[PDB]
Amino acid sequence: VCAREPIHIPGLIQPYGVLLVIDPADGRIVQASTTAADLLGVPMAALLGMPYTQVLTLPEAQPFAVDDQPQHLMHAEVRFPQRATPPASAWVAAWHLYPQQWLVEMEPRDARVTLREAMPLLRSVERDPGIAEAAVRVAKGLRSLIGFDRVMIYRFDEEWNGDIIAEARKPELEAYLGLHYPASAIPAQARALYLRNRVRQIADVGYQPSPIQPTVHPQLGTPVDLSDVSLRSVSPVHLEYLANMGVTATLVASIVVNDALWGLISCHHYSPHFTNHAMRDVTDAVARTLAGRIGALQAVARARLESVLLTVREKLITDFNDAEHMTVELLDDMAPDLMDVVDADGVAIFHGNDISRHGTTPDVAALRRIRDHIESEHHEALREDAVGALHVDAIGEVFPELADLAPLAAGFIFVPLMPQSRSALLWTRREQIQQIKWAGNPRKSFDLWQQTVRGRARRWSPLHLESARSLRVLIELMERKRFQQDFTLLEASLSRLRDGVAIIERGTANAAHRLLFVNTAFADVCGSDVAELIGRELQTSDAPRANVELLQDALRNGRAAYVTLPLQVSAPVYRQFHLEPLPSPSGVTAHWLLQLR
Amino acid sequence: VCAREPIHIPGLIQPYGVLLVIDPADGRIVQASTTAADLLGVPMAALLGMPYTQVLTLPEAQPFAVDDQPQHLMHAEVRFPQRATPPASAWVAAWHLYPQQWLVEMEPRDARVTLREAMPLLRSVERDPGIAEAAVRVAKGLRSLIGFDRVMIYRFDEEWNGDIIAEARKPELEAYLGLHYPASAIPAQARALYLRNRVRQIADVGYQPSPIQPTVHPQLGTPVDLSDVSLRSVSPVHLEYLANMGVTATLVASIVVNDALWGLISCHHYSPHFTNHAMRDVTDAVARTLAGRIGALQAVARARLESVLLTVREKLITDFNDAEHMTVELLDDMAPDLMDVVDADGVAIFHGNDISRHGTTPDVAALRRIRDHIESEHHEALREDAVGALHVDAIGEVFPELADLAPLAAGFIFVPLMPQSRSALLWTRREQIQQIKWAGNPFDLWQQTVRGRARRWSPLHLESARSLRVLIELMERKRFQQDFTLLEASLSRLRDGVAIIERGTANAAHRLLFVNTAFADVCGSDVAELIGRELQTLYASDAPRANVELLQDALRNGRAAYVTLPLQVSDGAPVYRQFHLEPLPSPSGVTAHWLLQLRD
Ligand SMILES: */C=C/C1=C(C)C(=O)N/C1=C\C1=NC(=C\c2[nH]c(/C=C3\NC(=O)C(C=C)=C3C)c(C)c2CCC(=O)O)/C(CCC(=O)O)=C1C
Ligand SMILES: */C=C/C1=C(C)C(=O)N/C1=C\C1=NC(=C\c2[nH]c(/C=C3\NC(=O)C(C=C)=C3C)c(C)c2CCC(=O)O)/C(CCC(=O)O)=C1C
Repeated sequence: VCAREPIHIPGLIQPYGVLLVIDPADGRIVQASTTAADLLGVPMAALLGMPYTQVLTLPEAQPFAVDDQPQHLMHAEVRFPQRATPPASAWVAAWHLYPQQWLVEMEPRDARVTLREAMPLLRSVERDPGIAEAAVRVAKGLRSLIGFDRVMIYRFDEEWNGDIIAEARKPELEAYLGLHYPASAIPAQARALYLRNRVRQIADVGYQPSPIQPTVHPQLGTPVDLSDVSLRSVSPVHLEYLANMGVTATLVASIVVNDALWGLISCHHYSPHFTNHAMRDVTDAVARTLAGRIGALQAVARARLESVLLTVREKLITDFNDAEHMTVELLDDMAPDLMDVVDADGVAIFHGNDISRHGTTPDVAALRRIRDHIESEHHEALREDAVGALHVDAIGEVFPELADLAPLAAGFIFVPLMPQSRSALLWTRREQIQQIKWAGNPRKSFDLWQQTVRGRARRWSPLHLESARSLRVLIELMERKRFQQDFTLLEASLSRLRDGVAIIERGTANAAHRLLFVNTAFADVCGSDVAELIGRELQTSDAPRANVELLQDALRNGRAAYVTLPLQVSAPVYRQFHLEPLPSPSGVTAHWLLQLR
Repeated sequence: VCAREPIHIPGLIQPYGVLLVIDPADGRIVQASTTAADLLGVPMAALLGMPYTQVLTLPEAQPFAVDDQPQHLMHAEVRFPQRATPPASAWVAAWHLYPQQWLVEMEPRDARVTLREAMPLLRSVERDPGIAEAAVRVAKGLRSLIGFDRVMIYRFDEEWNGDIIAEARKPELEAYLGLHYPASAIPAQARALYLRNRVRQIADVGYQPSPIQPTVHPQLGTPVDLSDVSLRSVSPVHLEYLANMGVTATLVASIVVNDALWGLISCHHYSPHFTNHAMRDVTDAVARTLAGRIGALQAVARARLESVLLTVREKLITDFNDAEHMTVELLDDMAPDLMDVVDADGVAIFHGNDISRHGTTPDVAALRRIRDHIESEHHEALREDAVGALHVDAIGEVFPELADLAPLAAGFIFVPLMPQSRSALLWTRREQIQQIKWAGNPFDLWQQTVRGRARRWSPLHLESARSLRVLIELMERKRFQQDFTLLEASLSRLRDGVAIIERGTANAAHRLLFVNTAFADVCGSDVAELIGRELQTLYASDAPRANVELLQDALRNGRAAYVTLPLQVSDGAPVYRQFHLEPLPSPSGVTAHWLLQLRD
């Protein structure tokens, strides 16, 4: 229910500033934060329904009507012409112009050489190499710039769990560096707002919130979507957490990489600390700059991997097409490259009953148990739902029966997906145990935990997975070469027979019934050799109409027939025609087996 | 010789400022620009070998010893304590701290609300869709931020040639937007310096340069590698070019994307214009924000293309495996997706003599001429040197004989690479004529019209092509599979009793590979319960030693034998048939299989 909270419509503001909701039609204040009455000259009752022009004057930029796409005006100087000296501090206002509403949020300008001072840090990360190095540079650098008691770089993992990869802190305190946080700690709804809004600040934990006096819009009958307002009141859940933790102030800048939330810059202050718009802007700069390189390094990295994976993939491809017989020594030369292409610990090549195991892989029968378990009609749902290749990260989770084997086949890639059998490929990564230094929750009591996760292999790279799909052509290549080898066998075997054999291709009624294959035993009985006989119609008068009719009836209706008939010599030669229909998937007779001794 | 100039060690400075080389060992000035003597107070002779501290009055930040990685201090306030009112304008100094040397460059503070003023422009590009929109936004925006007469975004192509993709200029002066420049215009070493040093400016073209008085280091014996120093003197080659062009001032910010020089922000002023420390810093900001967004959009874009090409690729894959017969109507449903996966204008599927041409492709016999031309032993070098698939951008260049056809097959992707025949795939792009609006070396532009070339084959489209090689082997497998199941059914339905014997080795036995029902019945036990059985099992344990020896000798030496022997009977009926074992030919000549015919 907590992971289902609205958070964007609390109907409350952070007291450090004022919020006003203005009807763009008449330019009158429809809703207002309780803090508005004090900053602005006039108390609540009269301030409500009053035009914005009457109570606040701003010289830099003014609001305006928006058509569809909402527009946002940055923080600019705002004055309060309705009171006998109301500036205990300088004030700055930002706008959120919507087609139905205007949202103005104001806060103290504050002050105190910043953007120029940040420049050498930005330049140093941009030229820096490696998420690690940059993350730690940003951590230390931002700790010097904005001055927080804690600056940590929180990286989101694949399942949206966090990890503190970098940290800069006061000499004192206990380092949270290396700590893992669940996905549940930062809900989807919250995460979305960090993308939409780049920098957010909790100025003082346990603030007395300022409610938006007319809770719902007086004419629209809806609450105020504070999704873009920085003054948006935080979840009490999270506030209690921070309070229990001893942290009183918070600055969180979003590390958005390729328009996706890669991670966060988390800043904690164990005393209260409002970070002014100008400073917020600098942290946003460093966040974007950090966000920039990581993506840069991510791009370069990927690029290099693609190239080498391709080189190896193409060798495997050419080497496989080049050899005409799948020898044990061929596969033993193949295996290293075939494991490398998918960065597997071991690979097992299946070819109908036979298994050619290589690298760090389970026993021949254990492998067979895995293939057998996959090929099953119970796990038929998995194979279809699988992209080009079936792959597991923790064998125990998807194949519960197979829960063991995990020390050597913790993860695997299986190709082909079809229960196609005969040829297959099983890539495997052995179990690699993860030591995950978690973090606690319920002010000076703390005991760390350390989950040791067995059964899981190193996660399958999406790039390694496409490298696997890219090698499907070795399976069809194996299969083609196999049938080609088996065919040339039976073709030689039938040609060396004594009992005169020919395969008759059923003409599609239009075309005649013709000779597909004919042996050296059979052609000889006719005289004319095999080459000249392939393609001639079965109709090769003298022959009795009664006998021909029986044979023709079989050809007509796709049935069998045993009939003695004369032939064409180079004695007239009378052999017994044993025409038999060869089975078809359609059930429609497509070919016939003709033999005669 | 020009494309191999040093440029990093000219031994000269831009007169607008002063450069000093300091020995970090005892803080003395070892080398100095001729301009140093005028602003520092003390003339050259005495200024040389003197400690920097005597002429130091820098309060903001000071130099320091470094270990390995050089460090750079930003432009900060510096004063000359040897002269009574030394300047007319404030002076600012930057440091380049190396483990062997310290490089201090100073220049007028100038000034003339800048970094906050730039923030909405950075904001505007960070949100922009597509490179084209961001490039033009940066161009216009930087032209407003600094009053340059010209601001152009120069994009490097695959061959390191440039293209002005964006431009913001004065109402007057002819637009260079759309102009193409050769790779020769910006040499490799020049390009390298734009990567190492992101921002570069020329204050006034045809400046009287300030030489570094002690040309080489007095103790190390090497010249001064400016490389990071903005005051560095640019090539006279390039200066003459700018002068001929009428431009007097420069400002070039590097668009480095994924650690590679993607392009440049070129700024021209037709009058002299020094851009201050605060100034350069803002352009640096916009350059990387622009570089940032370009790479971001590049990433996102690629990501989305990969996903849809995969979906389509997987449909082709499953749809091809699903059908058991390659009908004309199947291929006609396949063709659209099969062309789409590689963004081809037309595709032609070959299957032994037959051709199923689709989309905008040449005539059936013209296609055949292309395949024939590729499959040739003369172009055998091309095929091996290719990656997974053979591909051309301009058919006329690689296959000169095929120079025509270019209107419909200007470019193509051929697969399989092997002269494997029987099954193939020919993707084709028709000729798309390029109008390249070149630039004229010293007002006069040209317009190359390049015919014979198709749109360049995307590396992403090429890997999408390689990814579909499995359709060729799938076609072929299904074909041999069909031909095999034919002969396998034909032999199984025979009367004379036949079995195929697979020869073994030292540890391996001679086993039955294939056995028909006629053969199985004579033994009693069915076909399933016979495949893989050892040949020895079939004859009785009673069998005469004389007869078995003959058969074994054939198996031993891969020869033939015709011997009557009893059969292993479960019941007890003495079944004696003639074993007609014959060796089936092998390419090696070494008997690999035998044909076992059983007739009385
Ligand atoms: C209902 C689920 C939640 C549990 C359990 C919990 O502890 N918090 C829950 C909800 C929310 N968390 C929100 C923000 C948030 N959480 C973290 C977590 C950490 N920050 C750290 O620095 C560390 C450890 C060092 C942890 C584990 C962060 C960083 C943030 C962002 C703000 C901040 O702390 O800097 C959140 C959004 C609040 C809001 O704006 O309404 C919710 C709902
Ligand atoms: C030696 C061969 C060269 C020929 C021919 C030529 O035209 N230039 C040659 C050499 C160098 N060019 C260098 C720098 C440089 N080149 C450009 C290119 C252009 N600028 C433009 O505005 C346009 C078109 C509108 C083009 C094609 C620029 C911009 C620059 C940097 C200076 C500037 O901002 O104008 C160069 C390096 C010189 C240096 O810095 O030492 C060399 C050797």
